[PDB]
Amino acid sequence: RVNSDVLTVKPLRDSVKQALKNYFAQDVNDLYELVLAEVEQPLLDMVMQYTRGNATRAALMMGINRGTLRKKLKKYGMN
Amino acid sequence: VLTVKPLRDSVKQALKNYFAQLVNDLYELVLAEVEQPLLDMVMQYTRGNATRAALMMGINRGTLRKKLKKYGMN
Repeated sequence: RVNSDVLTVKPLRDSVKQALKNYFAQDVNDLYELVLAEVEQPLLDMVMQYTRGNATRAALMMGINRGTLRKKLKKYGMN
Repeated sequence: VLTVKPLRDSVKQALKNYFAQLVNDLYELVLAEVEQPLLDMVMQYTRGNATRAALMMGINRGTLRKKLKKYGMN
């Protein structure tokens, strides 16, 4: 049913659901971007700490190329 | 807007726990754990109406149905 259960905070998906439930409880036209930004930022931050700042190693671990990683970091002013 | 307090703090903690347990698919791995529940919640909110769900998410209907298919939710 679900891809993996290695991300736990108690799956991370449950935290996403609760956040959305509380979000809906309080019109929208950018919910995907809203969520994507909220998840990419901490992901990039944690991956860069794990690879001690090595951008190539972070891209490899993420499964994306260096240019894509640079673009994302840039987007969040993490460059 | 997304809190549990902000959602990003839960993402960060989950990644800390995961790394301590240790890869070349971390992005898709995380995206799958976040997209599936988002798709579940929005489809639930709109009672399974793809047009309304896509409009709320800011993506076209074609992209929504592709994601749903990707995760075998269709």
